[PDB]
Amino acid sequence: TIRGIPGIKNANVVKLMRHRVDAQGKLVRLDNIYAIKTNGTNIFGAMLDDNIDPYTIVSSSIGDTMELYGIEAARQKIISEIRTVMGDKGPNHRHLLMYADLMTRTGQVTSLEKAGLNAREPSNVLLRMALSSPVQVLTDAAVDS
Amino acid sequence: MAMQKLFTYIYEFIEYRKMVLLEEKVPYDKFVQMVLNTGFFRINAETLNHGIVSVFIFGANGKYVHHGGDMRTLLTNTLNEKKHYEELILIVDKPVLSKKNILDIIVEQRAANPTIVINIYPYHLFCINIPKVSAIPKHKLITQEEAQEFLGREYLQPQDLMQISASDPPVVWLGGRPGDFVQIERPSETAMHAVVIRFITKSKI
Amino acid sequence: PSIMRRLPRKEGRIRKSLLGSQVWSISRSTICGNSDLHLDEVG
Amino acid sequence: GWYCFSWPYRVDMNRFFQFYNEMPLVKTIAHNYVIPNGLNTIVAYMIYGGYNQEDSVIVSQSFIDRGGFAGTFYREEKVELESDIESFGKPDPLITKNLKPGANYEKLVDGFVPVGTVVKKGDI
Amino acid sequence: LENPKISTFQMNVSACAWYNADFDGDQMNLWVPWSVMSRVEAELLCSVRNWFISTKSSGPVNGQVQDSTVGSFLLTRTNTPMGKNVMNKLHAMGLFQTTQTDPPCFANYSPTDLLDGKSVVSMLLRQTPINYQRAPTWYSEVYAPYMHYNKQDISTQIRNGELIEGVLDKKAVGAGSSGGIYHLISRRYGPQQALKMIFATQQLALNYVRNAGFTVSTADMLLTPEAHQEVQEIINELLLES
Amino acid sequence: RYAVASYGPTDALTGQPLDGKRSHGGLRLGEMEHWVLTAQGAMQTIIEKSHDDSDGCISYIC
Amino acid sequence: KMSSRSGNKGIAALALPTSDMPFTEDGLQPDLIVNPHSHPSRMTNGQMIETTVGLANALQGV
Amino acid sequence: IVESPSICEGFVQASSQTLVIIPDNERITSNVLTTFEATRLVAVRAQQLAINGSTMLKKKYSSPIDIAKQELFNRKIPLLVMRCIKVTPEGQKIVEIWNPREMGIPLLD
Amino acid sequence: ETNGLFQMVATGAKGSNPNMIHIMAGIGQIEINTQRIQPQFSFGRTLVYYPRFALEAQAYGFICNSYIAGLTSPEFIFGEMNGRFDLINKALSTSSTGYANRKAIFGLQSCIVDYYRRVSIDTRLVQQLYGEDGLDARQLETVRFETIMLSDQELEDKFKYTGIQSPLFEEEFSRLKKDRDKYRQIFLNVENFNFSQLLTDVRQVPVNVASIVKNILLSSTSGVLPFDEKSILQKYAMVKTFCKNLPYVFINNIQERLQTPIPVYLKRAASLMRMLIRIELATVKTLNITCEQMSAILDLIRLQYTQSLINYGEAVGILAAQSVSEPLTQYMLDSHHRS
Amino acid sequence: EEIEPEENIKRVIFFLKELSTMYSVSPVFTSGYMPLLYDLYRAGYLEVLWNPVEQKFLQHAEQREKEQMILQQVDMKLTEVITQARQYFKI
Repeated sequence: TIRGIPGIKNANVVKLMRHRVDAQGKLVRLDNIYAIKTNGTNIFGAMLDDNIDPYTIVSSSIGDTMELYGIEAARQKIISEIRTVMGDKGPNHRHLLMYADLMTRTGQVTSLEKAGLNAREPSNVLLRMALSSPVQVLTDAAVDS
Repeated sequence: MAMQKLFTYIYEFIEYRKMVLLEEKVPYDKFVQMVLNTGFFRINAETLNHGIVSVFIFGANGKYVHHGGDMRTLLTNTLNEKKHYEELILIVDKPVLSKKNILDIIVEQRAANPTIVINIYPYHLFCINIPKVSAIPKHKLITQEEAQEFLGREYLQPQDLMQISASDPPVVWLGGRPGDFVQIERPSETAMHAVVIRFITKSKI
Repeated sequence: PSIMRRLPRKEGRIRKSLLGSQVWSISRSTICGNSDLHLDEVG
Repeated sequence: GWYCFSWPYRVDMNRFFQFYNEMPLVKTIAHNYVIPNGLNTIVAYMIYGGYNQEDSVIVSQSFIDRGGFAGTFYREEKVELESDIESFGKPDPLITKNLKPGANYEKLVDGFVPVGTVVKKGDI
Repeated sequence: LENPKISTFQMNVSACAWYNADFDGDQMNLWVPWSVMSRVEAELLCSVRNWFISTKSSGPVNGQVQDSTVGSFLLTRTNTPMGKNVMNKLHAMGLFQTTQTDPPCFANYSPTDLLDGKSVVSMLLRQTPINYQRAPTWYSEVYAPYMHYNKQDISTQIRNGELIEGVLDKKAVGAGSSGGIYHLISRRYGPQQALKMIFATQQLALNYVRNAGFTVSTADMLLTPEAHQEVQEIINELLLES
Repeated sequence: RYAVASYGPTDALTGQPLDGKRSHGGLRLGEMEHWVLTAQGAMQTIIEKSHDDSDGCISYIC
Repeated sequence: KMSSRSGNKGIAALALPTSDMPFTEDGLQPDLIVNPHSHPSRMTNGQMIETTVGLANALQGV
Repeated sequence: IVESPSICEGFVQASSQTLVIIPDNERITSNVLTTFEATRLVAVRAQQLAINGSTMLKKKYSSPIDIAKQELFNRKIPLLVMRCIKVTPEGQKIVEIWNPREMGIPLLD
Repeated sequence: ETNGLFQMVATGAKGSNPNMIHIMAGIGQIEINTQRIQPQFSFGRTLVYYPRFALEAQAYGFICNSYIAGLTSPEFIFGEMNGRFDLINKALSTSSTGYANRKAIFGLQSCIVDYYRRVSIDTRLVQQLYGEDGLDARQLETVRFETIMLSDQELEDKFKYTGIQSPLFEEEFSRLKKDRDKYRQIFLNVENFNFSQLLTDVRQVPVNVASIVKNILLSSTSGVLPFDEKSILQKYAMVKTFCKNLPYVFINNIQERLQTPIPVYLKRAASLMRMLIRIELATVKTLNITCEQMSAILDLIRLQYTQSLINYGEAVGILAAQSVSEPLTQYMLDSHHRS
Repeated sequence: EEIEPEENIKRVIFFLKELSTMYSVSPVFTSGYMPLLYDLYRAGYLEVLWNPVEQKFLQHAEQREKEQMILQQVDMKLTEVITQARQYFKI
């Protein structure tokens, strides 16, 4: 590595808007705030940089946020990422919690595929049979009693 | 710049657990010199119940992480000392976590000492004051009696609640053990905040 | 032909006979516009 | 449209022969090689009662009665026999078994319904 | 439908939003419950009034689509190319002869008295008085420099059902318009009451067009020769910069 | 267009109606329609259609 | 289902007698009444130009 | 030595349960019928009226659905709503018994 | 005032501004996957009509003509290149969405709201409370919070009552002020761990408390009430008690009478409703309301609050999967507008 | 274990008691006042709580019951006439 941090290939400069409480308790929108939006994700790489606020690093990766912050921060990351895909003509917020709360109820980010269903609901064979491959599930259920 | 972050946030982690340091602090240059020469740096703290917690910080290119025998003899020599041990925190580089042999010595030492909590953690878990991270909600260990009252009111079992690993970074910083309950106060965009209770499970290593 | 071949795919036992169903007392036709009908009414 | 110039000689399934076709007032080069299919309907681009909303149209009933987009639609029935077992003929109630409920066997003439009669639902 | 020549499932165009349907050739199933248990639950649970408010986006699903959105604009428009947008008593009554609601009282009107579209709309919204004040879709600062907007058409205000000013369009009466007229009626009077007002306001919009007219032509799409020179002069600037 | 009956031709194996208008059978209430009816809570409707009108029977289990 | 040559298909919805259809001052009345809202989103300009050209062809007899 | 299976294990029939009714003052569920519960009550009453027809409704209607709705609205419906709270491993089945004659009906008419 | 095409677009009935521009002014640059027409015709030529390494913008999909003026052969080919993507993505918007929709439902369908308004899988909690508020998506109202954007000086100008010099109203403003701080602190933190999720003083709450006060004031024949010290003090006690017993909406009226302890997670559920009630039923906003009218407001608030609660046994897992997998059709439809 | 409601709810329950013989409403005595609230909401008239104008709604309910009875009797007479005529034509 020469002059950079691993994992990011492009780093742009963007203008973003934030709120801040003034000395008179007024909440004002600050528009002249510059940040860095990178291509590629490395939370720990930007964690070690002295020019970046480590407390307010916003990744787009659920696995990387899960690895370094935990399952509760990964829960908030799933909600944020689905909302970005959903656009603005999207569902109510309570439908995004249902995805994140289901996917993160075991302490690990499970998936919405056959492997994820086998972890959340190992003993529900009939539901597991219907999803992907009844023959494979039925054979395993018989031997496991 | 991992080692510099460790040198401050390991002491922040010790302070956050409400533990009193035993050995006086040293400068950062002396710290890295000891890590280079010996291969590891050792910090001692004592809990309110006088339990001793020893934290080992291992260099990336140290001999203790490449040769399993070195780690075996180090753990054996540390575990037979006249002190009131309760936990050994083994901070190593992240690739060391993927080495099967090192984990084999770790689990063998766990088996040989059923009353001592042996944990191995990567660098990135001690490079920030984890509770102060904005994205991380507020975790708080709750006593057994409060959890029993909550489960009795809700007609619930500990196996029915959501479960969180003991290696989870905020749980590690709290000091939660498997079988304990952690109450999490978290932000919400529907009720402006929410409170959940999770049942701590066994660590992933 | 085998017994276990009847299960897996969309035209299989589970997804065509159990999760889905052929029913009686049902009708299908092309839909049409009618501005004299209420929103909760169907011609 | 005129789906085939030899339609009366053919016994085809699900074929529609529209009687009237017109060359477009604004034709193209594609009509030098194929017969145009359609009519130059007078079209009004207007809101009229809300019955043409959501990609619907309002059609003059008089245009329908005069033959606009009107034609004949054909279906075929191809039935085969088993050699020396089955035969074509009108069954009789007192010998033949499990006749279809609510059927109409009286329209058969030597096993087939004569050409030109109207067959409705339930007729054999 | 007693007509033996009708073979289609006819429904109101404003009901297509539930099914994401249109009339380009779509086919829809229909089964009539016969069991008492299933017939009870159809009336109480599965009635379409229960999904006027979307369970997905928490907003209204139904409204005016493509003829009562532009029809309501013309009805509530302040000025007509033929003067003020008024109508006599005879044509004011003719707007209420299809809504299938109880007719209003026109006894306090001479045959030569003139009624504007705001008054006609008001007589229908008195049944479910609401409070609404937003800017209609008609007003847009993109069109503002090149248009002379009427100051009584860019501010739609309704208090206690009286349309004080402004026009009614996609923002107020359009389908899926959160905070719209029919969203407020549902919150205050019930989703079934909002569906009846969608149909009722649909008829005034359509009955207004019965003699006001609306059409699109080829000349509606044709730039003037002077404006065509301005369009390509703009494009030539883009190709000059390129 | 199609509308059949309260009864008619039946599949030999599953006991369900036949497929489509061509066989004079019933129409399909597929997988996605049981999802919607379950979401709406229409459970007595599912009994009427998927059991009473399709193949519902009585099973005896010791 | 009917369609124009610009791909704007449609379904016959209402059948009005010859005295209920709209008529011009010169007696011309439509055979089909299509919504003006079918155009702006699909931009089938060839259908509108065809009507403009075809309207003059009929009177000119060409 | 874990030996051959015996008769103590291998039972298929689950053991019977004892219905434990929560006392009225210790109930946690709402005192308002849900739309699901109200719909189920009306449907059950309508079907039973289609079977029996014996009702104490003072007014007269020509449909079981209307009679069931008015019975629910007039608080004269002979039904109860049992809300199963929990099935305990020792055998108890803790439930909640609610009377629809003293709960709020969510329906409209 | 007479253009049919413009009135269809300006009023939102049908169409948009790029539609008129394409019809009348010009199509412009054809842009597939946020880039121009790449050269697939023999190493640097986009089509046979343009030379290799062409520099003009027309060779890379820039359509200079409008629909009303007609396109040339190269412009029609580039238009067909973008037009074919719409047909391809429309076909994918069915199959690809169906693959994701079925997998989402089979994972989520087991989630059912139990008698505690929790979301569980047959024993196992997925949510301590459905949506963390226990409400239905069909029973939500969009309501603004006044105190959020106000500075501390104008918070005291508008919500501090100076008519009666009692310590009770000092606590009323303090409770109003620290609810303002709590809302700011939480939702500024939410802004921190998101890309562009800004703070808003507008929430989706089950009861529009301001409308209820406005409705009753209109229907009441009483005008400007005279100053009464006890009535003002009584109303404040009624509002304070109502907010204290507000979490009992989630349990029943039996425990409210018995005043049994409320679980912590239910106290947090009614936090937004407690905050809005104290804003809209502040002493400054209820000066012209009698003590008997105040009872009607409190009775009406908890009537609508209970009506918005989620039903027992509702398959909310299917509801969430249907609500999330449906916008994927439009997301897939716009596949050629993304990198 | 309720004992006694409040004067506002006392007059509201008096209104419901008088309306019971007039509309599909039966008054209960729950502590939480909630079934009463649903009954008033369903009746389409929640204005008793603050506005003492209950008499006009009582008259409204009496009227509506009157037209309901009139329409019911008219329908019964019409259907018996239809039945007798169909019997005549069948014979």
